[PDB]
Amino acid sequence: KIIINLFAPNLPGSTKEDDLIQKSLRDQLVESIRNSIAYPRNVFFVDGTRGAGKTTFINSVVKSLNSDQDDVKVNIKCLPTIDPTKLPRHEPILVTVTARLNKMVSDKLKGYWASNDYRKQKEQWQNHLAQLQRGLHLLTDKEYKPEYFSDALKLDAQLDYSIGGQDLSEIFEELVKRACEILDCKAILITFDDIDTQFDAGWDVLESIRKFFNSRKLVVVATGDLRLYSQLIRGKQYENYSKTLLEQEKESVRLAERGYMVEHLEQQYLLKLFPVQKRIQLKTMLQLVGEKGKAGKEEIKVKTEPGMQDIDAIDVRQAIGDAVREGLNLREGSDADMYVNELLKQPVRLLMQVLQDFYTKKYHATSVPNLLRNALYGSMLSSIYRAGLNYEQHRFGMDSLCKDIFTYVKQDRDFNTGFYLRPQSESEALRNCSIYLASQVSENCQGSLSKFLQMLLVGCGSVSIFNQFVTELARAENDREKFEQLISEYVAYMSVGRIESASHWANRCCAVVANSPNDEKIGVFLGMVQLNRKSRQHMPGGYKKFNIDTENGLAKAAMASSLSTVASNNLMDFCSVFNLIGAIADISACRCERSAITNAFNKVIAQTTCIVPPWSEAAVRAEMKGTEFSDAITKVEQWLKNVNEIEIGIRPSALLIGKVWSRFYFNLNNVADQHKTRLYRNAEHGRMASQSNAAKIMRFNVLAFLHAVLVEESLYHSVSDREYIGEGLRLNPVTSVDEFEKKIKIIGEKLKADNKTWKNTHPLFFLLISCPILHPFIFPVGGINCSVKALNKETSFNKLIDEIVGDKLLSDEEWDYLTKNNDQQIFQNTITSLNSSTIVGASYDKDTPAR
Amino acid sequence: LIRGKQYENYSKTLLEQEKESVRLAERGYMVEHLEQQYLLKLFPVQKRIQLKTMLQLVGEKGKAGKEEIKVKTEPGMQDIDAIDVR
RNA sequence: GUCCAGCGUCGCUGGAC
Repeated sequence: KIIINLFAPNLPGSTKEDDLIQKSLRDQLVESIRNSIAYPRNVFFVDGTRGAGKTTFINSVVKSLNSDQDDVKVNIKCLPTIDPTKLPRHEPILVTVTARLNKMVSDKLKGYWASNDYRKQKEQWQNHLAQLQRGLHLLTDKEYKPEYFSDALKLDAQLDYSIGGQDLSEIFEELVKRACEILDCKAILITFDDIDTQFDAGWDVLESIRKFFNSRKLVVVATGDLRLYSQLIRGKQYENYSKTLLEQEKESVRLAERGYMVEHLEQQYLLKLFPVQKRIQLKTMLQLVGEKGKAGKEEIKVKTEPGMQDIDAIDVRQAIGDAVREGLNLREGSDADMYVNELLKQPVRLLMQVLQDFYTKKYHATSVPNLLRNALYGSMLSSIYRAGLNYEQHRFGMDSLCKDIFTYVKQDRDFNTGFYLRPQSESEALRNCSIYLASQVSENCQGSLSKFLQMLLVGCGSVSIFNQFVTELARAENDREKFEQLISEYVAYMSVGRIESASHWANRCCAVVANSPNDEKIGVFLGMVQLNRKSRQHMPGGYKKFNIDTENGLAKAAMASSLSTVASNNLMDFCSVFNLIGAIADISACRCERSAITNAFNKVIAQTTCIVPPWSEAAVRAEMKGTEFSDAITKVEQWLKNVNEIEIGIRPSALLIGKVWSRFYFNLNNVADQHKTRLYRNAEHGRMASQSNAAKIMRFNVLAFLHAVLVEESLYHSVSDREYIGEGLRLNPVTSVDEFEKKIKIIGEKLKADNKTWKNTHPLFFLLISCPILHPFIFPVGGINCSVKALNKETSFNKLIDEIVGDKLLSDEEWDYLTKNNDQQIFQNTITSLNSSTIVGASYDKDTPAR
Repeated sequence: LIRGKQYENYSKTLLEQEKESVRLAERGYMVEHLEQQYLLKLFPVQKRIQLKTMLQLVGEKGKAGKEEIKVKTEPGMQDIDAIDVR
């Protein structure tokens, strides 16, 4: 039972408290040390990596042994911590230890009160030091000398050594025995430090430990990394061979036992120095408590608000869940447990700092993700700098975010799920940067619609489209130089990371995917259809060129804003769904009066020309060759009026867009293949399921998009806390509007019983479903199925769509005419041209097959 | 400079034997790990300052750069006559 | 509508009456 606060009078950095939280670990370590000297190989290890707070722990046990209350006769006296790296080179460790040991004894010798005792010990203690210095010459010599033999036979006076000779190990052994008598203790503790700076500084430490610190009165604790300590031993074993033998016997079979013999020698060496039962590892707070369904052996309590009682504080696991869930607009479950699971594996020193920063600013501030990014920026700037992301403190924006998303997935080399930002990588340098990225997407996209579509259309989509062309060109693993160069051209072509318009990104996205024709070379691609620009010679039915001038009213304003002219070796005309999302994302950010949206609306409806990407054949020859709208404008201006109220309450999350596009990509991909096989000479006007048309494929792409946002928003968008879908299964519309009508009706009933509307909760779908631009696309002249079994499903669907928007969209005269089977009126809200437009590559002369 | 100094600590005799692709790549990461830790420990990340080049000072013709520089092409040339570096 | 002309491995595009 322990509680840790965040507000303290000293304003302590990182809020580590006093002696941290590892009291149970420390007391177990202290007892083992104390029990180890109850004899009537004291080498310990403290595992750690990447500065995980090892130095604080070793100091903590020092203050718990040099500040004892003299409770028990057995006592520990700790020398000051020795740092091999900072130690001056060409100085034996035994000399440094004795020098530091001298200060403790000499100061305690000065502290006596009995004059007779002080004079007796000083004479004897000073005698042992004079004995050691005589033998210190024997420790660092390059040659023997025959006059050292006389000193080897010099028998000790007033001292009895069981073995003759010099035996410098014995001289130090009797020196430490006296030092304990003066200090009245029973054991001496020597604390070493890391060697992560100087790799080879530890070889003198290892040799000294096994040579001179092997006795009963001495106990040594050493911290470090066993990788660093193992390559030293293995390397020094190879330097112990005859050099000539290593040049003659290298027949690859004699060498087989050369490597084996070194490892066997090295493995036994490590066990002798550091026994396995004397190794201690620090525990992160996750393995103490936090895993669901298990009662952890310890409980950690955290108080956030200033000055609460030690009884009403919140649990550590929930001290972060409330921060993460609402700081990233997550709700609960497998989506938010992963983020809080990874954060609990981090060192206790680091996490308590960011918790202190977030909670301190939260209480004083009374955007929440803005407080989560700033708190995390000042605690994980190391990994951002190492990972090559944008470590700028300020100068932020959406354009700079697109590269961050793209430059992160490339390092993770996983393009399928890169735009999920879920920390599943196997490197600790990247698992701490996804959290920072997931915080920025929440902050930037919270409370806007244009800022939501732009990041989805540009940042989120580029990781998926590029995966369709990596497999073909510049295979990754075969050659890194060409693969890395292709990415540089790709990111600089469509200007990922510095955008001029989301619509402009659509005018260039069409060309990038147009360069992958299938076997049949039909003019249909993923999310678009290729339209003829020149009239053909023969027309089997009522087919003709597009003739944009046929359309009128707002329907014409929906065609001009959906056409792109790719300038290949021969001019190509396209109609794409991606241009619509770009068109919406542009006008949705004017936020001004009518006068501004007279030009803002005008600029969206303009002919644009884009160049084939450089990584294509026609990159060189293409260069050589190369007021009725006032009513429509008025219709749009009302939409901007009631967007802003809904616009404020939107709160997207990182996982929401990841699931919006994943369903959007799969559904839109699955539309093209079904609608490309079934198209015949008399297949116009539809009226069944097999018959298809240019309008039908066009209308069905956007309907395949609104279904994607509808399903995911009610399940992941954070305004609500429950799913209004039920406990069934869900699919996507592929040829029928059935699945887009069944789901919307269920929400209409299961939500009406709870006394709520479509804008207080589940707001985003309401804005998309009700917009003047997309309205003509939903119900065109030739894309309506006409069958008695399925007319009612679409007829009921018209009212359901009308119910959500709350306004009439199709007059009964026009609605009947579209569904009339019979074969001069004017339409200003629906299109009449794509009913019989010409499709590129139509090579199916057979007609509709009966049965 | 640092990475060159870290290789010196490895015993020379160790580097002729055990030259296998798997072994060479094992120490190649470890040295680069000591490279970044030592460098980050010495100079903290939250204090390094990158000096802006001529581009960020000026910026693009249509974009906005947070400075303004004018040059001289005449002795005693009036400051009004000075023109942008572009 | 027919013609001239142009690009691609017939398909596609440009111009005029």
